[PDB]
Amino acid sequence: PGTPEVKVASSEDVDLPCTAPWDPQVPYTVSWVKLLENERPYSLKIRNTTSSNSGTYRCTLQDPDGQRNLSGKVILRVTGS
Repeated sequence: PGTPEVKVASSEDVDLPCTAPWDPQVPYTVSWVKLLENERPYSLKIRNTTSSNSGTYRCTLQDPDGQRNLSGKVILRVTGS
């Protein structure tokens, strides 16, 4: 709900986008998780996608000052065969 979706054919690579609303000119570090229960900054590369890669992912951008972070979610649906 309100979460964007990426569809990719199986065995293709995908660069999953970081949907955190980040600040320009801040040198973030990025950390990605899968929630179980390319010129775009901070994307997650997933090579040779398979059906099991489908799911909801969360990016978290950490401010270098260590006092702030920002997170956004994206859904991946793998649909080739």
